[PDB]
Amino acid sequence: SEEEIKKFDSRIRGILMASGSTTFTKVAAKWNTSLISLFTYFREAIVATEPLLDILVKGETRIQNRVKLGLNSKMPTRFPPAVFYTPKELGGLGMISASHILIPASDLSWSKQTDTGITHFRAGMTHEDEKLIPTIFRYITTWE
Amino acid sequence: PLPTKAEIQECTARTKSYIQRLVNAKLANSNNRASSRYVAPANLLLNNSHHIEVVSKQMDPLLPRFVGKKARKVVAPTENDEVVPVLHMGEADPNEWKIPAAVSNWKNPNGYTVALERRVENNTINDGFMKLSEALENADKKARQ
Amino acid sequence: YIGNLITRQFEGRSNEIVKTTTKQRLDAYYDLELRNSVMDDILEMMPESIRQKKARTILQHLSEAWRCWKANIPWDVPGMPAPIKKIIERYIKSKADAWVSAAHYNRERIKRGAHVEKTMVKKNLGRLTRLWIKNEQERQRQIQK
Amino acid sequence: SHRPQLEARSGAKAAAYTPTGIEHARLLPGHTTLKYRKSWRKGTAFGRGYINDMTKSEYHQEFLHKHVR
Amino acid sequence: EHPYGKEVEVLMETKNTQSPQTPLVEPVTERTKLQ
Amino acid sequence: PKDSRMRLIRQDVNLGRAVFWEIQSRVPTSLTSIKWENAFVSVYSKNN
Amino acid sequence: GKALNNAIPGGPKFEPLYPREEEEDYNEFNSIDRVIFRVPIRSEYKVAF
Amino acid sequence: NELHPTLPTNHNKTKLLKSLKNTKYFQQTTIDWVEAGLQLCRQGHNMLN
Amino acid sequence: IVNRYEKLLSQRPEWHAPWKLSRVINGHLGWVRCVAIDPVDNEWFITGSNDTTMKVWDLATGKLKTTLAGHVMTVRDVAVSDRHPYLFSVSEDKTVKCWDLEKNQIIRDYYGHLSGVRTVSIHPTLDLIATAGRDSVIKLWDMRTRIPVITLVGHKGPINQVQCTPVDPQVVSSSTDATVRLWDVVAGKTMKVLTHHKRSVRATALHPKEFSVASACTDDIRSWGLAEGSLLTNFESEKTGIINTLSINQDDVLFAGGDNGVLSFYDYKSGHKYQSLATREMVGSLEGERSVLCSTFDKTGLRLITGEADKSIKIWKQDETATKESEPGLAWNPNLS
RNA sequence: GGAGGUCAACAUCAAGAACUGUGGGCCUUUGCCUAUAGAACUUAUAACGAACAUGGUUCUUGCCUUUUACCAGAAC
Repeated sequence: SEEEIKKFDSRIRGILMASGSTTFTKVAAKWNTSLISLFTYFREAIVATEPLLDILVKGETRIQNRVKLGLNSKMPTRFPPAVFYTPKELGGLGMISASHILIPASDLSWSKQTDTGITHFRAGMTHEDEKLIPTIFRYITTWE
Repeated sequence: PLPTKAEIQECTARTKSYIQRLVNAKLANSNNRASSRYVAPANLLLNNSHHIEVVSKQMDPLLPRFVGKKARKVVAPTENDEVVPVLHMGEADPNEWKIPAAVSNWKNPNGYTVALERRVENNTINDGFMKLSEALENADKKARQ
Repeated sequence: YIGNLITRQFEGRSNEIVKTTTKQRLDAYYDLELRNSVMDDILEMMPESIRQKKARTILQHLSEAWRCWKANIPWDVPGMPAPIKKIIERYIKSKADAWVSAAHYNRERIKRGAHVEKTMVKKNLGRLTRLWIKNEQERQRQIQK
Repeated sequence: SHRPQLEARSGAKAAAYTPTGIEHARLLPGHTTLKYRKSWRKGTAFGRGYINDMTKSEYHQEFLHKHVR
Repeated sequence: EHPYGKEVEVLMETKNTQSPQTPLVEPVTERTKLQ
Repeated sequence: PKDSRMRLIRQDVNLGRAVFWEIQSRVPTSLTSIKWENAFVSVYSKNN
Repeated sequence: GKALNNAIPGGPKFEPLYPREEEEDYNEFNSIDRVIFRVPIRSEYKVAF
Repeated sequence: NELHPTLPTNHNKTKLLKSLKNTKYFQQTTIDWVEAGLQLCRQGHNMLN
Repeated sequence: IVNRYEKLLSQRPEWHAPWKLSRVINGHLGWVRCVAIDPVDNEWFITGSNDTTMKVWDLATGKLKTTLAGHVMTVRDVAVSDRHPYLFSVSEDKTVKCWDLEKNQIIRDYYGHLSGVRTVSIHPTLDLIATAGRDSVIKLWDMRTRIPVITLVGHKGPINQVQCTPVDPQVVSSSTDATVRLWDVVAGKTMKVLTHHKRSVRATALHPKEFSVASACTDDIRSWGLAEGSLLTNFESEKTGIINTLSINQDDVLFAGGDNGVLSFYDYKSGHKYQSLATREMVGSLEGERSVLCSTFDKTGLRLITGEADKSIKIWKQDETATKESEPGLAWNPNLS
């Protein structure tokens, strides 16, 4: 439901605003702790909901953007996804990324009527060279 | 009488001209070389005795224009000759208009100390209560019986 | 750009330089003109001349009245001319609605999350909680009367 | 030294001064041109505006009934 | 209301008639351009 | 979406309101307050 | 292409220019029940006529 | 560039150089480009210093 | 001197008609601090306000045409051109902003006051705005090039109110140091002072015919003739003040708004005060919030528009029954001022 | 007298699809009707430049601790 959507986005707005300069791994660790709570409570449902996936992509981009400006840069070439996703041990932030995906985009007009079913995807986040990244939702068994 | 016609078209004239001289100055002062687009022998000295001509000298456009201009600060004598007689037209009133002295729980800007009481209902209940508690009471004792 | 830099290297910076109201320095201004515009009225209810000390001290009554209004203190000054007290209540109502009105407007700027600054958030939580409590105590009192 | 002002600055004090000649931006020419005008249902136990103010308004009490919650 | 009572139209106003863009003063082009 | 949703048909619309209204009654406004705005109501019949 | 917020496939993309399309009544006129889907209506039509 | 003209300024007609080359203080000649490149480096430099 | 008093028991002035309350328009969220009405079509107010909007109302119906927002702090004043299709409004954030009506947008920002600006007026034949406020000087803005051509130096205090007129004395202004100057522009200096009033001079107006100017004061409302800077009359007014405003008319009615919440109408010629009115304050208001912060008369002379600290406009109508039938007011016993 | 100039000054260049002069008749100078003469330059997938930059103000967004500096659409 939309209430709990805007709560989620409320939260992430909260990490961002509420951190004076919190270093990095603290930020990321807050990210994980939040998101995991969400994907963990609503397991199945998140599949269906467009705007939530939208918010995921945004939010996560926004956090990485934090660590980035933490230096000075948005430049994408400086921060290949290794930097953000290698586990703490190897010296990365270890943030657990389920932004990526590809996001079902089908023809809004009718999707205000029929439920037209997925015909297309819109690239959620990106890379430069790609590889891919595994996403949480796939490691959590669904409620049913 | 409100003042005619070929009067207001005079005062209007001599003013409007005077303003155009002002504006045209201040445009042709400054440094937009392109604000200027928006717009005499003059000495008989002594009796003119020697005649004269008054010739502006073209600058060197690089050098500052207005060699003497600057931003300084002056104070002026407000000097006048004439006076302006100001000509206008404590018993019951000081009752009314006496104002106490401020003593504020919050600020104490000098540190002053003050007798506390400068720092520091009538109605009863509504019988809504009386009825409430006694009704609860009655139903109560009915029930217990 | 450079044209300026060099007229300032010759002719010095300007002394007056007014400035403008703006985002940051707003309230101070709003305040400042409010106070001035009490001091007219209260200077003209007084019979004659007596001003300076009477004035300042009456403004101290202003602030004290406001910060009472916030804390919801009923604020009765022991003895003081009725009309004056009228004026203070009039204004402080005005400032009150400036405040509450801005509290709504901003909250509904945050709920969208559209470029509200940092402190603006924390502040606006202040203005809210205050307002919420006032509603509270009201609701109780009327639950008495 | 924080003091409530008692005054304001006469424009005249300014007026005596000599100019500068700095050029602002907002003074650059714009709009050079003027314009002139010409059965079951019985079972249960229960048997058959604008107020000049704010905090007493109906809106405001809705609002505070949402947000501060 | 009765505060004034009878002659007095007490009318509270919000929104707009004359939607914002609408010119509030008519412009004047004397000639009729058909082009 | 419109299809998946509940369609508005005078009969069912008026079941919804009907029921809700009945239950508006059963509790006095002294304890609580139950506003339409808060409720939602869903019906199941031939059309929906 | 701009003014309608469309994109010729090889074309330059721009901003909406009339951004609020999202306001809509729930209104029967152009509904699905009452329309025939026979040929899809690609963009280039919408830019062509 | 094509959707939004500018529509230039009759009266621009008073160029800088025309105004400048009219005075006592400027003079005119010819000279190899590269050279004038260099003179402009000396110039620009002495100014900023 | 008794001569003077015998004469005043003769002329026995000019019967005028009562007034009453036709309409109340709410809709602002602050105090309502100025009103100004079309010099042409009389279809519309424009109303200053303390929430910094400026709403344009419709004269006949009372509906709301539009809102012109676009100021940060409260708007003190408005004026509408005759010749030009413009609207200058001025506020306390120190800014005098032209408007243009045809599009309903701002156009030119005049600039340079040191501090808040309480009054504008629009000279009739020259294309000049005049403005002034707490700085204590009156600037004369040229309109198209935005330069403040001339600055009238002057009083020793905030300037409450400025008026423009076509011949000499061109600009006339009154100021909390209790004068009223009569200005000669080009000369650049004062042509005359009228010192009588006793404390701040808070309002003025120009007789739309007679070529003279009513100057209020706190509690005593004089008139003055221009050209000479005479005295002319002295309106019989006990202390009803504080006078926020005056409005003269085409029929020689005079209006004066009190802050005690009392409308006080006069004859102009005389001084005779022929009606008073408590202005029913409002629904939930606070007795202090009955007051009157502005006034003006439409172009016909028959309708009155005022704002009031209780966030509302009221429009007053001139009741036609009148004549003498049982009209008469307070009945003319001129007293020793 | 002819040709030229990386010479100068003074005019004019965006509109009822559109310029100017003159004669005759009417209202009473404007203006209207009619007659007549000449019309460089610029225009119909519309325009002085088969080219293409910046700034201001006012709004909507995007960066998002704040101001310069900015993101991309619109109006003037």
